[PDB]
Amino acid sequence: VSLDQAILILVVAAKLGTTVEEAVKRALWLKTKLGVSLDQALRILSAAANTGTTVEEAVKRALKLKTKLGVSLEAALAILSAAAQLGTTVEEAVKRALKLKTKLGVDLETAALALLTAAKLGTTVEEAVKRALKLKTKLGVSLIEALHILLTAAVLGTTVEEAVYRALKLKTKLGVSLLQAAAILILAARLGTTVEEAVKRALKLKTKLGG
Ligand code: HEM
Repeated sequence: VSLDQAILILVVAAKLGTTVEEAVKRALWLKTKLGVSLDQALRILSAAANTGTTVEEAVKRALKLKTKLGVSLEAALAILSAAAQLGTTVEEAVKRALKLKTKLGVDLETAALALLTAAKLGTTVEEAVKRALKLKTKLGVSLIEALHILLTAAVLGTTVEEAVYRALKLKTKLGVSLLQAAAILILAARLGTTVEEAVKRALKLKTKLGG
């Protein structure tokens, strides 16, 4: 596994409340039974947690949405997640996502990520997008990267500026990417532990899984 995948396995284990070995085995099971990538399997597990449904129910609803709309599995899972976080129906979340996709000129997955991030941050999606675009221009990151920083703030419970501070510090101290730094910070929060412990666990899992 890559460092990204190792971190995400641990995040989704924490989100589902399973053991780490159980998360790994669920991800490989989804790969085999559905023919999806590891990343897609992890997105399925994450969306199951985001929506409070069983993995089976999340897959059923995602495949239905993906087919009805003709969108990516990734986009469908993000929309399901946004609907649950917003406390609304899938149809309502789709309407919001299509509006945003049109206004910004982004793809549906990005729009859904923005809706999810804003709901978790406790802000309107216009305010979240404004802050993300400020990060994009000032830091030279992508919109997707900026939204993950907002998501980090949302999970950690800090201002965006503070999440930026912490992620850039980790980036420089560890030589990781910005997305890796965000994800480690999220992991440490979801584990109730130090960043040092989170990093240690990600590296040990990666070694246990082959390096
Ligand atoms: C650049 C392309 C990427 C895209 C389009 C993308 C998309 C997404 C989307 C749609 C979500 C929300 C869905 C969910 O909660 O299940 C998400 C959440 C997240 N992503 Fe990404 N992502 C990308 C890269 C990465 C990378 C490289 C990492 C790690 C190194 C990462 C780590 C995370 C984490 C930790 C979450 C939050 C999970 C949680 O709730 O704790 N993402 N991403």
